[PDB]
Amino acid sequence: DGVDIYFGMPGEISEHEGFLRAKMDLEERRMRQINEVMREWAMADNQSKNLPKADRQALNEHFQSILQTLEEQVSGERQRLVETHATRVIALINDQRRAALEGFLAALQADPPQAERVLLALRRYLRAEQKEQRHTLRHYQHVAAVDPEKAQQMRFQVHTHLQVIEERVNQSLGLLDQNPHLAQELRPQIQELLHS
Amino acid sequence: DGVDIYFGMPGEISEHEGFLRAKMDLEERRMRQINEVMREWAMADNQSKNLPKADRQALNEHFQSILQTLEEQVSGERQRLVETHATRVIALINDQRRAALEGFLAALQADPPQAERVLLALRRYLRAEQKEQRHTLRHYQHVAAVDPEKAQQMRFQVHTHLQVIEERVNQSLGLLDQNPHLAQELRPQIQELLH
Repeated sequence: DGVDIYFGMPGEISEHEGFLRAKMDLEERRMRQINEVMREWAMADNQSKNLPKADRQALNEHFQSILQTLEEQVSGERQRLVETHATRVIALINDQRRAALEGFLAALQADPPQAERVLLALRRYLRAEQKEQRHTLRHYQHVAAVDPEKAQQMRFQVHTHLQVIEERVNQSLGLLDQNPHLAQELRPQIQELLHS
Repeated sequence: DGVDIYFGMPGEISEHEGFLRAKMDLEERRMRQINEVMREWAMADNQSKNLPKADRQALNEHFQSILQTLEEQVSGERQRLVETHATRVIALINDQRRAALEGFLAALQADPPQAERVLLALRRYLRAEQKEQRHTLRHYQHVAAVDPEKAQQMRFQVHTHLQVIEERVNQSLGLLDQNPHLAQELRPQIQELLH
């Protein structure tokens, strides 16, 4: 048990599919649990017809109470599943940006800087930043789609976050300006990258 | 254009994937819109560095107002998509159940009722009822996972509906009763089935 948890999911399974599969497993599990309670409650109603009012009310309370507990478990469970997935999603996006940055840095500090290697490492970096931009836009778009009130609250935060991403791209590109010749050479192509 | 709307979505495309495709399109469309506003807002901030405290506030209230509207549009749009999708899902489940019911009935009324055909039809019908049961369960399950206060108001309805389904299934199996010999030879299969 604790050992299976340690090994976690096999690398063959992506975070996304592993998340969906876990999500589906819980959906099916909760559906079963709910149906069992609903049936018990149905059987109880059939039997209870000829019992005192105070007893029928107590019986109703008993099942309503079991469902409420079940509702809270389904909700708490979904929330944990959601936070775990969102945490892993952002973590990987940060890791990819950082790894791409180290690569861009390496290509710029090569004994004799190769325009090709530098251009490719920069492309990778700029694509990592783009992914975070899209992640940021998509999250906000999502909240506005299902919860307008919360969307208005994060508005300024999104605007700022997007500027933070843009300044990083400018700061990272400034690393290329420390080499006028190289910069002038790749300018037209980089412009194409930043434009797309 | 009205023509394209008339033909609607290709039959080969299921309602589920069509829904997801439309939702994804809107997701990307709105993401681009929001980004454009965000860019304009950032640019205004830059060119508003040397302005009077009052003009900066106005400028902010401006883009925030543009976004409030955009949010409202994104919200109403999603609601429309969700509603359209949900109504179609329930209708298709009702239709398929009625179809399977007729299919089951027909196999039972065949000149020489053929066991095998009846079994498959009965299986299809039960599967159809189960799809509605699973749709009821899942809906309640979904509303609980993302809106607890509302799930509580659903309890009785769900309870009542699942009982309605179970009773229907029992009433339908009773159509077999009107065929003792048939119900006899088919007695075992229908039993292993019920589970």
